[PDB]
Amino acid sequence: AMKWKKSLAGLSREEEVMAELGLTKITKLSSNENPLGTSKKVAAIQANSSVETEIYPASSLRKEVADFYQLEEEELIFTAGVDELIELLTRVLLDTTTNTVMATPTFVQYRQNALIEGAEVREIPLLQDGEHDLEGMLNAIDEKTTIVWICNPNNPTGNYIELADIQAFLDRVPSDVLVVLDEAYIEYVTPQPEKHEKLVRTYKNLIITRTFSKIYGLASARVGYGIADKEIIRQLNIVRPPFNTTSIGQKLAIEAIKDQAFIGECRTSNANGIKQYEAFAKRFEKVKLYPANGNFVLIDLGIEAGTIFSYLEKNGYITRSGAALGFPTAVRITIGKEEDNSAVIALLEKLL
Amino acid sequence: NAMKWKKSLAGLSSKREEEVMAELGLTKITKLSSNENPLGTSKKVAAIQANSSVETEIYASSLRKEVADFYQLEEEELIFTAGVDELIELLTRVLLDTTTNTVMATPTFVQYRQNALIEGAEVREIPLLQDGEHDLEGMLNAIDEKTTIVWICNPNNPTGNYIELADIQAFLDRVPSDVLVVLDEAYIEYVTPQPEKHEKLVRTYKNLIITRTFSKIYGLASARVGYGIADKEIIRQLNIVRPPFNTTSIGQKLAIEAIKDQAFIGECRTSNANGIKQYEAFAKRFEKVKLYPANGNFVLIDLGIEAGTIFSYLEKNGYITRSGAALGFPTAVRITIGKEEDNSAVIALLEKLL
Repeated sequence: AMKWKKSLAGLSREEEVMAELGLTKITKLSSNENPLGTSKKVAAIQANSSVETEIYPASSLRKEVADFYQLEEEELIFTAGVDELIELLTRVLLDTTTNTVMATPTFVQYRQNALIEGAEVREIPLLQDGEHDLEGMLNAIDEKTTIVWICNPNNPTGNYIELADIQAFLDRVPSDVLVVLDEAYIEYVTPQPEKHEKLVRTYKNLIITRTFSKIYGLASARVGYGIADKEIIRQLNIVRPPFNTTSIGQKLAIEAIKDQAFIGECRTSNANGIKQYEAFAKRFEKVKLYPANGNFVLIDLGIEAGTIFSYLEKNGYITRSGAALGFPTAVRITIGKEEDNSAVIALLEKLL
Repeated sequence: NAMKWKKSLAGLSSKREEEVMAELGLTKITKLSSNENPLGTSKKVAAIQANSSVETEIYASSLRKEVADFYQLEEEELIFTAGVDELIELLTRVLLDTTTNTVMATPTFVQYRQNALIEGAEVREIPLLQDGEHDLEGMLNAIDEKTTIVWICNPNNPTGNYIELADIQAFLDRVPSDVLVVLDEAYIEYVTPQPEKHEKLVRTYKNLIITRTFSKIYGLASARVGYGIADKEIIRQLNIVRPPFNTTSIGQKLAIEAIKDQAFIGECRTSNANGIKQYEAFAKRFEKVKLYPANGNFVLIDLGIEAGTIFSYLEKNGYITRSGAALGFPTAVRITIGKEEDNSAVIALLEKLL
């Protein structure tokens, strides 16, 4: 009987399944947390801390991160995961009288938060190869458009848009429209893009979002951050919640950005995992492998997503079903260690 | 040229231990500003923490069973949230926008108003009574066809006033069954005499959600865990909109244990009640002082001196408090009830200003 927003209609455990199947080792490959874990140096901090001194308070982390990207601390905002930043963005800019532009299928959290704020969502279907249709998205932009979202690399497809095409897009976008460049996966791209944190100085309507929850392997403690010019950061500050991270989460992230050697080796093992899946798609014509540039692959088998999900799961691999992702006959599989990529590929092959 | 920020943001406003204590040079400092249990956590909760490394997963079955059982509720009448603050934000996001209004007392917990403004709602803020009580009647008068939420903080932050259950009910009887009433009971475990159980009122008043936390009496500082109690319809709806982030594996473990440990709750409640008695002995001696009827674990003391001065005076003498300037009382401090000797030290300092 309550008077809930009408825009609301439009949105609508590991040990569990394992004891239900009589399986020993079950391998989880459904979330894109780094399967290799963290640095040894970051691991030593975790093992060194008791959740008995833990609290929600950092100059340390602001400074460390600003020094890493050669930026001003004034250009950073920290948040308890990038999901939280997405929430904040929508609360400050979206409403009944506004619209927002994004791709489908992309990360569900944009449309979810946009719909909760009562915004009109204009969703531009990917190109057939899985790319953002940057052209259609520019055409959708309006005087009522307040936010354009670019997921780069894309989740769930993996596609990556080169900087030159990001810059071309930003030139044409009106300067009073915020463009959120979601770079949750950027550390996985090979070869690595050139430094473009500074882009935010050129385009005063740009925010880049990044997280410690993927490659850094700290989805545990939840640290995400936004890079944007001062004016944007200051506005975002006014509206953040009473607490974010624990002082330990912050301690862990300081060490994470320092251990680039771990990120190097991860970036390379991941690219090898991806090569594994490519050999597989090249063997089987009827399979559709989207272009992978993060730490997951999206594979359309022409088999119902739920069936693929159960089959892999009943053989001891949890993956992310495509029916949740906008792909009724695909699954998204996180790239893990080589010996696990191999076993999933062997299982898929029997289907084909 | 700026981004197209919503206009409702204009009317929005805007760690201590180690930095402040060195940025002064005191031996130690005592924090009596945040209302988290200064006596800490139960010893069993403690033992779990001390035997648990910082390795921790995000994502509630054992917890909702354990809490549903402790209150004799159905599990589907509960929603769990990363602190009561998230629930407050959740509520405002499902029910408030530019075309709505919400009613609340003033001064009350600042987050009700904050989140209302962001969502763009009109906030009809009803002044507290002289005694610090909610002007319940004034709040009935302020309800409209466009009102979607009424907020009731009980016991109130920052005044401490408690509204008796039979009064709650008499108000809820008048409220349109169309308007969500949020009864914020973050401090309810400090009230003596302890109130009748009233969790099951949500079965009578289908427009009622009650909100509680593990952040005050339960002392959970590691974990941030809040929950609401409402009828299944309200929960079902709130479930749709909840963030993917919720709370740690260990946070949930810790709360399962915290709620089973009711001996600690009993000792704290009586120890807290003794602390309040001390402040009452103090107000009785000084007719100049205005002490509010405290039923949570803090006192609001109006000394007729600027909030900022009281705050400095206490801080520089080892005691961090909450300035009434942040809380709507330019001439008070809100002081958390701690150990007996800490309460004594604070009363003695205040007396020298008097």
